[PDB]
Amino acid sequence: MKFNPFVTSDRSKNRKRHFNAPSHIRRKIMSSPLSKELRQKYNVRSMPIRKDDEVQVVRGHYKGQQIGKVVQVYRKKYVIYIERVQREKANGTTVHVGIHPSKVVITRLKLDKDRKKILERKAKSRQ
Amino acid sequence: SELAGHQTSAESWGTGRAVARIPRVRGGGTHRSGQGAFGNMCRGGRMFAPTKTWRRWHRRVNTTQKRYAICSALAASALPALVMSKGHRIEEVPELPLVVEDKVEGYKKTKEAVLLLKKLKAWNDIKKVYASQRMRAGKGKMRNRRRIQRRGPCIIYNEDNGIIKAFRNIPGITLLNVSKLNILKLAPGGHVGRFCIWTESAFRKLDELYGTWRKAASLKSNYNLPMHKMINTDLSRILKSPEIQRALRAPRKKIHRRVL
Amino acid sequence: APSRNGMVLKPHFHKDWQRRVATWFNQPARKIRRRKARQAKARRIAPRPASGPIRPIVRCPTVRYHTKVRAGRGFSLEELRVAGIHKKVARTIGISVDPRRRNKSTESLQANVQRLKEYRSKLILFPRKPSAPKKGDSSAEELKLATQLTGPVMPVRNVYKKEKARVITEEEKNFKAFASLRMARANARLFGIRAKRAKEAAEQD
RNA sequence: CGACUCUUAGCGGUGGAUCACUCGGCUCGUGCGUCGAUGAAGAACGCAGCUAGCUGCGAGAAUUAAUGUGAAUUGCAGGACACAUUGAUCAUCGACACUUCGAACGCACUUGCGGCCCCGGGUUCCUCCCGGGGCUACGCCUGUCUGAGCGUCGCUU
RNA sequence: GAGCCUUGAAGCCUAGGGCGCGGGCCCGGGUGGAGCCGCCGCAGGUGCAGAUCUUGGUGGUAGUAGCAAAUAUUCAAACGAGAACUUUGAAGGCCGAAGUGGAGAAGGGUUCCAUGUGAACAGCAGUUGAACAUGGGUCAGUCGGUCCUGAGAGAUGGGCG
RNA sequence: UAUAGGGGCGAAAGACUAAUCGAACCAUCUAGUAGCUGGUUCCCUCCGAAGUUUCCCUCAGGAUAGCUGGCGCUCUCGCCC
RNA sequence: CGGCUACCCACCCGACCCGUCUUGAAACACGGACCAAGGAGUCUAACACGUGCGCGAGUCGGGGGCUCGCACGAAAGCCGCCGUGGCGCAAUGAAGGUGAAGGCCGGCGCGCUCGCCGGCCGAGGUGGGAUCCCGAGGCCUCUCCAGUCCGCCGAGGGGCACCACCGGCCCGUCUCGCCCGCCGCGCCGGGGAGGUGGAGCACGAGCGCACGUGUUAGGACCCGAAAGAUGGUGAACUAUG
RNA sequence: CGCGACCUCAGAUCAGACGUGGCGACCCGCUGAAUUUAAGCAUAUUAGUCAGCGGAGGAAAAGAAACUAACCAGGAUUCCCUCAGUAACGGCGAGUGAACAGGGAAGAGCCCAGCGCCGAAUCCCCGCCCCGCGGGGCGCGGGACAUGUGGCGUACGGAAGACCCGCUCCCCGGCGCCGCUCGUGGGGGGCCCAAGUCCUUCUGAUCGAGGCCCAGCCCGUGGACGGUGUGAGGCCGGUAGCGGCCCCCGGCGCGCGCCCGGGUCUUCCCGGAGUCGGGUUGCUUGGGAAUGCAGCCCAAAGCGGGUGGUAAACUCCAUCUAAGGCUAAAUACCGGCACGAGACCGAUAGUCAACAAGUACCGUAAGGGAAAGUUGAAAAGAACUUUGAAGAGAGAGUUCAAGAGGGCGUGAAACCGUUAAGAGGUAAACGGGUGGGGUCCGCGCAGUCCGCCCGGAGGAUUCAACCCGGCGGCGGGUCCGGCCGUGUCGGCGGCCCGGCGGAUCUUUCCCGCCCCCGGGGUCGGCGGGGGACCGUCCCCCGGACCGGCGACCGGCCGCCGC
Ligand SMILES: [Mg+2]
Ligand SMILES: [Mg+2]
Ligand SMILES: [Mg+2]
Ligand SMILES: [Mg+2]
Ligand SMILES: [Mg+2]
Ligand SMILES: [Mg+2]
Ligand SMILES: [Mg+2]
Ligand SMILES: [Mg+2]
Ligand SMILES: [Mg+2]
Ligand SMILES: [Mg+2]
Ligand SMILES: [Mg+2]
Ligand SMILES: [Mg+2]
Ligand SMILES: [Mg+2]
Ligand SMILES: [Mg+2]
Ligand SMILES: [Mg+2]
Ligand SMILES: [Mg+2]
Ligand SMILES: [Mg+2]
Ligand SMILES: [Mg+2]
Ligand SMILES: [Mg+2]
Ligand SMILES: [Mg+2]
Ligand SMILES: [Mg+2]
Ligand SMILES: [Mg+2]
Ligand SMILES: [Mg+2]
Ligand SMILES: [Mg+2]
Ligand SMILES: [Mg+2]
Ligand SMILES: [Mg+2]
Ligand SMILES: [Mg+2]
Ligand SMILES: [Mg+2]
Ligand SMILES: [Mg+2]
Ligand SMILES: [Mg+2]
Ligand SMILES: [Mg+2]
Ligand SMILES: [Mg+2]
Ligand SMILES: [Mg+2]
Ligand SMILES: [Mg+2]
Ligand SMILES: [Mg+2]
Ligand SMILES: [Mg+2]
Ligand SMILES: [Mg+2]
Ligand SMILES: [Mg+2]
Ligand SMILES: [Mg+2]
Ligand SMILES: [Mg+2]
Ligand SMILES: [Mg+2]
Ligand SMILES: [Mg+2]
Ligand SMILES: [Mg+2]
Ligand SMILES: [Mg+2]
Ligand SMILES: [Mg+2]
Ligand SMILES: [Mg+2]
Ligand SMILES: [Mg+2]
Ligand SMILES: [Mg+2]
Ligand SMILES: [Mg+2]
Ligand SMILES: [Mg+2]
Ligand SMILES: [Mg+2]
Ligand SMILES: [Mg+2]
Ligand SMILES: [Mg+2]
Ligand SMILES: [Mg+2]
Ligand SMILES: [Mg+2]
Ligand SMILES: [Mg+2]
Ligand SMILES: [Mg+2]
Ligand SMILES: [Mg+2]
Ligand SMILES: [Mg+2]
Ligand SMILES: [Mg+2]
Ligand SMILES: [Mg+2]
Ligand SMILES: [Mg+2]
Ligand SMILES: [Mg+2]
Ligand SMILES: [Mg+2]
Ligand SMILES: [Mg+2]
Ligand SMILES: [Mg+2]
Ligand SMILES: [Mg+2]
Ligand SMILES: [Mg+2]
Ligand SMILES: [Mg+2]
Ligand SMILES: [Mg+2]
Ligand SMILES: [Mg+2]
Ligand SMILES: [Mg+2]
Ligand SMILES: [Mg+2]
Ligand SMILES: [Mg+2]
Ligand SMILES: [Mg+2]
Ligand SMILES: [Mg+2]
Ligand SMILES: [Mg+2]
Ligand SMILES: [Mg+2]
Ligand SMILES: [Mg+2]
Ligand SMILES: [Mg+2]
Ligand SMILES: [Mg+2]
Ligand SMILES: [Mg+2]
Ligand SMILES: [Mg+2]
Ligand SMILES: [Mg+2]
Repeated sequence: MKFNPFVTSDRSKNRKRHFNAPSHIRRKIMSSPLSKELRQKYNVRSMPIRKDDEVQVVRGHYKGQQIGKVVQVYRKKYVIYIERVQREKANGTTVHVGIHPSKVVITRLKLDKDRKKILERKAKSRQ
Repeated sequence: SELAGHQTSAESWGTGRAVARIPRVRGGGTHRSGQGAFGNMCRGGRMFAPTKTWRRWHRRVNTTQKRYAICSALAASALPALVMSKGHRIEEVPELPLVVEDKVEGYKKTKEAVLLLKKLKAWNDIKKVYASQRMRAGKGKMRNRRRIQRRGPCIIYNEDNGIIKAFRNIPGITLLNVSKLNILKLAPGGHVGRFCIWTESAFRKLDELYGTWRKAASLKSNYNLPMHKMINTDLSRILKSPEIQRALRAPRKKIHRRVL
Repeated sequence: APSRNGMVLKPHFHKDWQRRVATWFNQPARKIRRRKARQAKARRIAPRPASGPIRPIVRCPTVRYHTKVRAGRGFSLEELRVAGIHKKVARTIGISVDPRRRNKSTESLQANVQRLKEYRSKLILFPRKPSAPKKGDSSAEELKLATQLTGPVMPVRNVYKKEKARVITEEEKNFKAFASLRMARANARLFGIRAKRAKEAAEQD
């Protein structure tokens, strides 16, 4: 139960902050869970998604066994776009399908020194 | 409202320009200029009796009636038919009002709390609350109340030593104290007979806190238990007693219908 | 406008009362504010007791409340001088001092003096440097407490003079009749006029 | 027999009522106490690659610098993709900057007309000579400087 | 109420079946796509046929009145899908120098000019325009403001408040 | 350029004072007040009138009495009177 | 085959278009072209009466204080040497002030249209008055005897509540006469018998909460004026220099 | 004639510094109506308000008595409940209307002119040196202010000066650091639990039953939001005196600068002026023979002056000490900065404004002032063919669905088009009664009723009938054998190993005190503590009643399944 008197259960205020959150908040909004072997190997539950993460889509029109790489992250639309996931238009031109990153299982991350520092903070805070 | 639809300065036409006698906003160009001004029957006007902030909201009750309602609710919580007719699952539950040991109030986790409810068979009453946690009907969903979550048991204790932590997030449960008994928690909705789970110190402190008809309350100042209107009130036993049936006329069961 | 048999009503609502309606919606707000004010005082200010200075035994001026008693304001400088301490030294010890309060009764004088003796007996003070003037060791494990509630002495002390067991006595029971009050009332109403007639009887030879 | 009119039902057209939703109001309560002569509030004008409004800014003009976070903004081409260099965006912003009017302040405001000091060139100098920088409003306090008095007085012709 | 449901809630329509005397209600059938209801208490900004009722929409009127102040148009060709109206040739007229001409002050602010479109606008129409979209256009020592005072307006000294 | 609202200005009509002048316009007091017009929102059941006395600057109104409804209470028949 | 029905049509009879002002409306009285949405007795304070609950000669914490920092907790619980206070338990007077128990028995002063001493009873009496109590009497299949048994009652008695009347008591005035006591013997106090005025007493029924109706003041069921005041804006029309 | 000093003064673009203006919900000062009521309207009420003008702060104002009271007296200001709709005011009509008590939050008191004493021991400015981080002061040398009066000592509660007594050794403003505190000081950044498992519907899942005898899993986290639908676990959020870093403020402990109060006695000092007050005149108040403020005139005293609520004289008493000043708290806040919640409204409602809203637009201007939300999950916004010059169609295609096609959710009524059915001279429409037609519903239409018992016809099953075996229940006797309930005693037992209450006791108990003659006198008086007695619970046995919702065993009849 909510006990702080400085945080809202208010629906209008939560939706207002959600749909008008700045980009550094929208990165935390667009966080994705990890695969079970990678969370066993790293001891972390979820990570924010970036440009070059490998993605297995778990739900929607495409489900499972389609481990592809993301290409674009519209934080304005809360939508990542995946290279494998396609849909043709009327004129035979392909276009990427909108997939929300909460319905996304990351299979492999992108290695970086900054992500090693983030992973170390995640592991130390999970303790 | 507190600053009504009287922001528009307006006058009435009168006899000529014979639309109506309602005040009309005055201007031009804007197509509102000429429409209905303040008044109860107009667009954008003023509501009938704008509900002021000094309504008589809060209602004082006599403290003797408050304590009378607490005593009535606690007495109705003891009869099994009343609480079964309120709807709690008391099938596999042991003896009425349940008195647990004083090791219960020193719980720290909630797994022991759930295991205690499963062993004392209140977990069926918790499972009813799990089965009914649906969405609010009507327009009440907008003001942050979207859960019809029916009330389950209420555990009444003293000497808070982690029991609020053990019973804080169980669905339908009620945190409630002996020294601070709430009518709104003991009888929600005005319907008496809620399933309550006591403790040893709670069930012993009740007599210290209210008394009997022989002694007064030793914790409160000037409270006694109220005098009962009927001493022995089994009406079927009274009507089948030999003293009453010794002094009756005769059972007259003829009908004597209309004769054509 | 009026009606059947009802009371004549004159409500004071002709003035524009709708503007100035102060409704206590912040009454639990002021209660929580003042709780936190008293608790913040008792935490941060001192191990002095709450409602700090000691108040005097004071009788209420009326023919109505003068049988009762009251916690006054200050200790009435003649009383404080008989107790034998300086004015601001008393104010820093914790004695409430009112320079306006006079003294008419030796009874109330000695009552406040004995109350001062009781407070000076109950006083445990801590100077800054540990050279200990006018104290000793850690007395009563630093007195076992550091905060008192609702006055230091509970300054009401409703006296119970009982005087129960006595036998009905001699001719005072045949002497204290109703006529004493009427005789005193007539004497008070006709005191000065009899003096004027006595002066005229001495004057007219 | 058809035309027209009337009364229902189906379908279609005007219409936006009802129902459902709410980044909006309204009410109550808590916490803090903050504008300006170091140019306030307000107004004008300008600023985006494609940019009318709103929003954000002031010739450094859709923001600069710094800190934090950490791979984007996005409708489209572009451009830094670098991170074993300084690092995109976003938030905070404590450092710089902040056109003109405006208490508005050199005078009045017709973007008009001046007056001093200093600096660069034009006859290497002011003599009513182009550009740039600083100053030039009223009232008033403290102190300085200047001087008016047949107001009072000392010494002296 | 271990209530109802995306195997379809509210809402709406209905030559369907029914109940109550009525306030109204329940079910059948069709669109609809996410919330709804029965019972006991509680609290109302709680029920519409009117108020020359307010807001919004729609008929008869009605394809009716009307598109009549100032003498007037006509032939051929061209661009064009399309010409009573656009452009050019020619004819006939009007304004007739106190103009239906050539330029300014006040006012308008891009309406001035070129190109393209014709769904909006021009009370019919346009291939046309002062409509729309794109792109241009206003160059001063000697034209005027700027300088001066006119009727007057106005600040300091001062007075009043 | 000057005269600005109970003011201006008027060869005087009470004319003009931004389509308004026997007292302009805008906002506020202001949702001014009205014994005076118009209107006043679901069903069923039960009872059910008055336009008359007296008084009032009273005569289109109100007060009082009367007519009416609602809530009860005290009793009585229910077995030669 | 049956089917009433918000489907349509025909036939017989009856049937003027609603709302209100009015003695009278279908009116040659007024409003209404049609349809959807909005739209009018609310809220606060005070009073009165009735009802319901709690306590009951008391009642009420609405003002504060106490609990550990909890979403619902702006709730709830508690104070009692927090009852100060509001209302009620005492009224009558303009006021000084005064302020509700009387009766019986025995003895005595001249039981004298008169006071004292001891004991007892205690909110007086009359007529009505629900209920209640005692009970004559007779009543249960064939002989005396009995206990509750079936089974009422003539007549009498105590009398609730309330009504009518009489009487008594208190307070202010009015009339008439006599007595008593002195922290000091006076333009001092108190007493008695009758007649009146009071919203009184004559065993008290109030306090708090809630609901219903009615009235009042607040914009007060909704809409409506000719008007008045305060502060500002206009001589681009027109009037005049 | 000139020079100099003081005093009144003027000038500057002199050095330095200060006020203007905005917001204005709260507060302060002035001013100020009328609508309304009085059923009429002048006094009155509306109202010492609306409007207008001037000021500042997060509070402002007020604030240490020229007070209240009149008795067993209190004692700064503010705020709440009472006082109280009372005293009082009022064509005593309408109406208006306080205060002292008393209970609560807060508690904080003080300074100056005069009186004298200190050789002006005081203050501002200029210049160089001792020096500090992010910046400004103790000393050194000279220009002013000030003797027409700085500063210390002093304030009506008395103060000062000189002897006597016995003591106090003091403070507040720098500078580095230590462990901190009640939410575990302030705010800001980033991070922290647990199914996305198997089956099935769905376009999509957050839907649907289950996840071993340990209840699949986490819970100090089951508030809320977004996610293709209805989530505790799929995601930031939520709980936690949970954890790490950076930034800011406070209180301990090294130097620089200041440092004499209490009691007795003696002497001396002791106060705010055109001010109070009086007359008169206006406004205001509940304030009346005038509550307050103000104009004009008259205008003081020093055993004085004011107040004492009915004017005036005499007299007594109570209380205060004005015409100079500061001061936090509780209190108010519809402006602003962030913040949380709602028995509120849901696009004709709620602010005028959910949207490029004080916007479009109108008036010369003061000013007036709107309408207007919704495709889909994702534009996947309809490629391509064909008619037409295009607008617009016909096919095709995306989507669960164009029956969602760019003001596009749902799509009613008024109105209109077409189709289907029926009718038509008394304008249409209606009520009662039928008849005809049509849609639709229930049913099988010469074939539609069930449940019990009994006598016949054929097959298949095992109890029941009676007993043995068994657990579970109803019923009552001895109430066997124990618990518990009601009055009553007794053990007076927990009275010292007990709770509650008593204006019922104890001066032979104690302590702190008073009185009379360090001791004595209960000789008398105050308070507290110990016990003494009264009115209910805590054990015991024993009787009486009830064995009654209080329940077990032994046995009995009568039930019952297997
Ligand atoms: Mg909200
Ligand atoms: Mg208003
Ligand atoms: Mg207004
Ligand atoms: Mg509105
Ligand atoms: Mg609904
Ligand atoms: Mg009436
Ligand atoms: Mg008013
Ligand atoms: Mg609309
Ligand atoms: Mg940068
Ligand atoms: Mg220059
Ligand atoms: Mg229903
Ligand atoms: Mg309404
Ligand atoms: Mg509502
Ligand atoms: Mg209607
Ligand atoms: Mg009607
Ligand atoms: Mg109309
Ligand atoms: Mg029309
Ligand atoms: Mg014609
Ligand atoms: Mg025609
Ligand atoms: Mg041709
Ligand atoms: Mg051609
Ligand atoms: Mg000609
Ligand atoms: Mg011309
Ligand atoms: Mg063209
Ligand atoms: Mg046209
Ligand atoms: Mg042109
Ligand atoms: Mg154009
Ligand atoms: Mg030239
Ligand atoms: Mg020129
Ligand atoms: Mg002037
Ligand atoms: Mg001047
Ligand atoms: Mg006037
Ligand atoms: Mg005109
Ligand atoms: Mg006139
Ligand atoms: Mg006027
Ligand atoms: Mg009205
Ligand atoms: Mg009848
Ligand atoms: Mg008369
Ligand atoms: Mg009449
Ligand atoms: Mg009439
Ligand atoms: Mg009447
Ligand atoms: Mg009747
Ligand atoms: Mg009538
Ligand atoms: Mg008539
Ligand atoms: Mg009519
Ligand atoms: Mg009409
Ligand atoms: Mg409606
Ligand atoms: Mg009542
Ligand atoms: Mg009292
Ligand atoms: Mg009006
Ligand atoms: Mg008038
Ligand atoms: Mg004016
Ligand atoms: Mg002109
Ligand atoms: Mg003229
Ligand atoms: Mg100012
Ligand atoms: Mg009137
Ligand atoms: Mg009048
Ligand atoms: Mg007045
Ligand atoms: Mg004002
Ligand atoms: Mg400020
Ligand atoms: Mg003083
Ligand atoms: Mg009262
Ligand atoms: Mg009155
Ligand atoms: Mg008044
Ligand atoms: Mg959820
Ligand atoms: Mg969700
Ligand atoms: Mg998580
Ligand atoms: Mg005097
Ligand atoms: Mg005097
Ligand atoms: Mg006197
Ligand atoms: Mg007097
Ligand atoms: Mg003073
Ligand atoms: Mg003062
Ligand atoms: Mg304050
Ligand atoms: Mg809508
Ligand atoms: Mg709106
Ligand atoms: Mg969408
Ligand atoms: Mg084509
Ligand atoms: Mg569909
Ligand atoms: Mg639609
Ligand atoms: Mg749809
Ligand atoms: Mg939808
Ligand atoms: Mg339709
Ligand atoms: Mg047909």
